[PDB]
Amino acid sequence: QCVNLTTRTQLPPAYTNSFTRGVYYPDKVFRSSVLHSTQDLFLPFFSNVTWFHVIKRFDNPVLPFNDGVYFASIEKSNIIRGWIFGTTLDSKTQSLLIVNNATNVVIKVCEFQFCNDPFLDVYSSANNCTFEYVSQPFLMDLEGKQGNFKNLREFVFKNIDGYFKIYSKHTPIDLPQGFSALEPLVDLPIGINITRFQTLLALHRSSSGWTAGAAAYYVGYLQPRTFLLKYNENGTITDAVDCALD
Amino acid sequence: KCVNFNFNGLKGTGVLTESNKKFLPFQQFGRDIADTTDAVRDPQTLEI
Amino acid sequence: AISSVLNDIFSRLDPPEAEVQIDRLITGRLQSLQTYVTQQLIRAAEIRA
Amino acid sequence: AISSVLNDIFSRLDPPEAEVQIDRLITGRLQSLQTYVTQQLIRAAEIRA
Amino acid sequence: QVQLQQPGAELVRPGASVKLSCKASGYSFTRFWMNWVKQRPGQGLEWIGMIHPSDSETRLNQKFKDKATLTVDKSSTTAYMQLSSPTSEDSAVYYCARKDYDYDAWFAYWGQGTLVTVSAAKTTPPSVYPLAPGSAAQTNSMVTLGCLVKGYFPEPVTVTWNSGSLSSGVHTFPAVLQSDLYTLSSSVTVPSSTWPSETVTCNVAHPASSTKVDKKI
Amino acid sequence: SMTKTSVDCTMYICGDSTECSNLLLQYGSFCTQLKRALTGIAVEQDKNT
Amino acid sequence: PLSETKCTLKSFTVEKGIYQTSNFRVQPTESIVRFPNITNLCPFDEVF
Repeated sequence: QCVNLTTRTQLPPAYTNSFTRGVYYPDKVFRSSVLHSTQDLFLPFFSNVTWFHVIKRFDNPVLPFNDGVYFASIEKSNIIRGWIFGTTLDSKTQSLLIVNNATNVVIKVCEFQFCNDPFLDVYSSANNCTFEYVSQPFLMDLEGKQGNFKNLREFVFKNIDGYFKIYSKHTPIDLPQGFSALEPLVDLPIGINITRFQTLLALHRSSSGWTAGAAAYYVGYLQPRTFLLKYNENGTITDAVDCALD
Repeated sequence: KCVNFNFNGLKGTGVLTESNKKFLPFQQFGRDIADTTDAVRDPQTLEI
Repeated sequence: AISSVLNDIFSRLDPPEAEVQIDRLITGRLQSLQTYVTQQLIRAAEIRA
Repeated sequence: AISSVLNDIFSRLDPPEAEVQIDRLITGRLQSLQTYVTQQLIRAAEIRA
Repeated sequence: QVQLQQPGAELVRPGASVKLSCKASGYSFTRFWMNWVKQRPGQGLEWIGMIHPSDSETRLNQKFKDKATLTVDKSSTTAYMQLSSPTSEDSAVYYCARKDYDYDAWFAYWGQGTLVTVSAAKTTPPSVYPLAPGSAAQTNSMVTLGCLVKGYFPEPVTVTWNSGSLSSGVHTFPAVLQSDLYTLSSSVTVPSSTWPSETVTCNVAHPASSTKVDKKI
Repeated sequence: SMTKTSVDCTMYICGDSTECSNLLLQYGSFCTQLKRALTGIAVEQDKNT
Repeated sequence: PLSETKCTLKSFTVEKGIYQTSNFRVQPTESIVRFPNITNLCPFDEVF
């Protein structure tokens, strides 16, 4: 709570370069073998995403939400349990906490009291909210796995006109490469001001005696873009051309 | 049969035929290469 | 206009308000044909020579 | 427009409302006049050859 | 409860025209389409045609072109089917069915059935004779009786036991065509307490000629 | 010779709605000239062969 | 169709040649309105 981890310390923002990644379906309308030009907040080609690592060095800074959220992580054992979305990080305003118990993803917009460094092995109490959401049930193993890394989750979080949308894509594969087209998942009509964001961290042990797992995750920022989208006969995006890149 | 359509408030005129194309389950409707509505999802049940 | 569908002008806007917006959409479709047919007459003159 | 006569716009509608309906006809007459100058000049090029 | 109604049997000569009736009730007549199903015994089901009743537009099979003519009546909510010059292979069992369209097309409701016999024969009233053994060897505790139904046209005929009193222990046998006539028998097995108490009679109702023959065993 | 095309006034401008064709008759001969110009191209494309 | 030739050309006499008249009109018969089955009423009387 008030005492952070031993591995939690200061680390510079080494950065990598996303290549073709960050392209999603701009609408749900089917289009086949045509060129479609639209304008929305996209992840730009030739950009800088900041390289983060969880393991004796761990960094979890607080970045602003207003430049857009692009999320990519390679992990087998699912160390990241969700995110913390707030403004002044107290119970005086509305805040969003996405948490997963590995069965259902709990999405609640309510008044949430926050400490400096919450742990998961977060909030004392919550009141004055009418919003509760229960997602679809599933089963995932939270234990360790062996072999090559089979899981890549690419999430794009944005707020457009008071509507918070979550785009989900899962594909098998510390530098990612290749092109993938994201799919829509849920639509949340929340409509609150969220300035900054935080992440959640699962801990295991065989305050500072707990040990985080070994994974990595990426975060950059979005920006207005006029991409060109190539459509196949099956209705998927196999190629993406930026309007202003080269 | 050529009849007037009203699909979830959106109108149209045409016939209803079978669909061999695979679509997204979240898709309300879709467009052709000529940018007119060639396909629709039923509001009550999931049908293409 | 707000929408380019002729069924979406009548079913949404007022019947005084739709008759302005239907007349904007027809005039845009008349001027698209004034560019096309004038182009086909000039290419008919180039293919005549 | 409601009336195609320019004297029937000035003798009926309001002077804010008459300036819309007169400008709808002159927009319609100059599109029909520019179409006639375009079609005669293409026939002037065919009679030149 | 939407139920389609058809008459039982129709009779037509080859070369003439026959008309059938399918009556719909409980639902609006112009909101569905009407299908006609032909059943020949041993071949299976065959598809005649499908008609939109509101537009009066027809869809027909390629083999069945110009044999059938489909018309509807929107005032009486009754669909019709008209056949032109039937043959000896056209004698079959005709059905009508409402097709409810949601995604795939199924057959929701059906009619009572219509058997059309195509032949030049004339309607013959039946000749019913009783069948009695006349004696007993006392080797069984129950009594077997029967009736003999011959010399009638068209098939089917309604054969009941004491105006439908005994619904158990009865057997219905199919008719055999010999010399433009039909012959079928029936059997019953009653216990020995019933037979001196009640008299078993042959009740045969011919629906075509409207003639009921009552013969006692 | 070139590719002979024909443009309909009713199907291109209107979506087969009753409110579109009522305001189309007030515009009159605008697409009558554009239909007969493309007809006069298609006669002269057969004369070139 | 002799009378349909005079209506498009706006003339009393018809010369020798092929003329274009009109287009096909297929009248719609029925109307299809697809609406999902919801037994819940909206609570607009709470806020009003």
